[PDB]
Amino acid sequence: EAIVNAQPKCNPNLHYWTTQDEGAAIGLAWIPYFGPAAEGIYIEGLMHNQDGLICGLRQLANETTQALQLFLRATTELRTFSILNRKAIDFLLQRWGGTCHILGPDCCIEPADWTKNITDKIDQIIHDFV
Amino acid sequence: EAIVNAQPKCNPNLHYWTTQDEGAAIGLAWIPYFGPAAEGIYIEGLMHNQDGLICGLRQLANETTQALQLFLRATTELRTFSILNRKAIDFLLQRWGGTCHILGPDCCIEPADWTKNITDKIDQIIHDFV
Amino acid sequence: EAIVNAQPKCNPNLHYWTTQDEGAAIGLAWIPYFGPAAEGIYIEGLMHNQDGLICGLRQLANETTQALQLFLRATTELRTFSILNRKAIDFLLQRWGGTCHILGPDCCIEPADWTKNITDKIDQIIHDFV
Ligand SMILES: *[C@@H]1O[C@H](CO)[C@@H](O[C@@H]2O[C@H](CO)[C@@H](O[C@@H]3O[C@H](CO[C@H]4O[C@H](CO)[C@@H](O)[C@H](O)[C@@H]4O)[C@@H](O)[C@H](O)[C@@H]3O)[C@H](O)[C@H]2NC(C)=O)[C@H](O)[C@H]1NC(C)=O
Ligand SMILES: *[C@@H]1O[C@H](CO)[C@@H](O[C@@H]2O[C@H](CO)[C@@H](O[C@@H]3O[C@H](CO[C@H]4O[C@H](CO)[C@@H](O)[C@H](O)[C@@H]4O)[C@@H](O)[C@H](O)[C@@H]3O)[C@H](O)[C@H]2NC(C)=O)[C@H](O)[C@H]1NC(C)=O
Ligand SMILES: *[C@@H]1O[C@H](CO)[C@@H](O[C@@H]2O[C@H](CO)[C@@H](O[C@@H]3O[C@H](CO[C@H]4O[C@H](CO)[C@@H](O)[C@H](O)[C@@H]4O)[C@@H](O)[C@H](O)[C@@H]3O)[C@H](O)[C@H]2NC(C)=O)[C@H](O)[C@H]1NC(C)=O
Ligand SMILES: CN(C)CCCN1c2ccccc2CCc2ccc(Cl)cc21
Ligand SMILES: CN(C)CCCN1c2ccccc2CCc2ccc(Cl)cc21
Ligand SMILES: CN(C)CCCN1c2ccccc2CCc2ccc(Cl)cc21
Repeated sequence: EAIVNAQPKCNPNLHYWTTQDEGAAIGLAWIPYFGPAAEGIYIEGLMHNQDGLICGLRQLANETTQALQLFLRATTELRTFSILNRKAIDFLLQRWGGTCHILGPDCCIEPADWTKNITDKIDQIIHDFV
Repeated sequence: EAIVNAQPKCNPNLHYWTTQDEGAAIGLAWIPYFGPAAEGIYIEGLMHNQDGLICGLRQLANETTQALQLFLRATTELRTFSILNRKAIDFLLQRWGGTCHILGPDCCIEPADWTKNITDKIDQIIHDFV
Repeated sequence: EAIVNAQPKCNPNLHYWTTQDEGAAIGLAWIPYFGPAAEGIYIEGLMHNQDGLICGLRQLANETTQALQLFLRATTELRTFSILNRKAIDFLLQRWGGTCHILGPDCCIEPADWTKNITDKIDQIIHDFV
């Protein structure tokens, strides 16, 4: 489904913070003893509403809440870190969880450039037929 | 291996409880503040011994214990939530962890309907040969 | 990249300890109540510097530290058990995260023994052509 922002307002710009997990450390800064404290590990950036992605993202986070809260109600884990990894596994299982029937709509195998490996190899034997 | 129930008795019916993780919530019931308490999140059902699955399941849980206890002895995690996700990964790695040699017994790729895409395409060029 | 041990010294032998997760238990030893205490769950072994793997491994662990410490700085998990499982997922996603274009350098599908299934099947119809 498409996402329809139905909020009273939308801040169209996203001034965000996150961590850089693979930081190009300078000298000893990667050593915990010498590195930044908890407050100084963040990077920042600014994103504008190109393609309406910011207003759509606000609505998406909004619409995600019901399913996320129901998932949290059903789990006994106190802190859940595994949602994205489980999504990655389900991505793979949806495509590769069974036999891949080539040309099938649910089999992600492209034999396009391989048919030209053999349709140029029709003149293998039918062209050279002295 | 097949499962042979070797227990003194078997309750052939399984009156079970579980959680519905994607619940079709009614109104505000998905909001933790308004929703059910810990005791009211469960659904119930009843399963009979069709195909002997209940008596087999009791024996399976029984026979699983040794390996499960040895796994728990070797882990340092206090609470283990990852067994099923690891099983899913190993499912994928067993089939897709290496090169898939088509027609091989360990490669789950079916080219059956794709050979008829090219065996009906023998009359491509051998039929139309004026 | 290759690994170049740049340490002051290298102990070329690895006297290691680990756990056997699938232990061939003898009798009741798998039962926690009867089994070994925390100090008696370990197996041991000895590895020599064949192919320079021990000296390389010491350097690898050394060189891994910066990236590992930066990963730990960016996570909010108190104890991280998921690095290897995430590596396995990324292994699969790198090969199977998109459409597999056969003969492509990033598609791990081998049609070698399947082309002989059809190149011996050129004499299907071109040999038997009465
Ligand atoms: C996702 O986005 C939705 C849209 O922004 C959010 O919807 C909000 O949902 C809550 C309920 O969960 C509503 O709060 C209720 O408000 C009503 C109406 O209050 C009105 O009453 C007076 C008198 O009639 C009226 O003059 C005012 O205009 C008030 O607005 C109360 O009766 C309820 O008791 C309850 O307080 C919000 O109104 C509703 N917003 C909108 C714009 O529909 C939703 O909460 C978001 N989800 C998350 C997880 O944040
Ligand atoms: C999986 O299913 C198995 C089968 O139901 C369970 O097997 C049970 O395993 C325990 C040991 O772990 C046994 O308990 C032992 O019982 C013996 C014999 O007691 C008998 O002794 C008197 C006098 O000879 C006899 O008259 C009675 O009939 C008694 O039965 C004791 O000597 C031991 O000290 C120990 O208590 C069970 O007997 C055994 N059951 C069966 C039916 O074989 C197994 O426990 C299940 N696994 C899990 C994890 O639940
Ligand atoms: C991975 O392996 C590397 C190589 O074994 C390790 O490199 C070590 O890194 C630390 C810094 O993190 C260095 O410690 C520094 O030492 C210098 C120099 O001390 C020298 O000074 C006197 C006077 O000049 C000299 O006579 C001596 O020979 C001393 O060696 C100090 O100035 C610093 O303050 C700091 O103490 C090590 O020297 C360095 N070792 C080598 C062999 O380069 C690295 O630590 C390993 N990584 C991990 C995570 O273990
Ligand atoms: C510039 N765009 C091409 C890529 C936008 C990246 N992006 C993203 C990706 C898909 C949909 C919405 C959004 C905008 C939100 C957001 C927030 C954080 C990060 Cl780290 C990326 C991110
Ligand atoms: C009706 N059967 C076709 C499907 C049975 C579902 N099932 C199951 C699946 C494989 C083998 C044994 C069992 C019976 C035990 C059990 C328990 C809970 C649930 Cl949520 C399903 C479940
Ligand atoms: C005998 N070698 C063929 C296999 C070595 C096994 N190995 C290993 C594998 C790849 C590279 C370095 C090392 C040596 C270190 C080490 C440590 C523990 C274990 Cl459990 C295996 C292990």
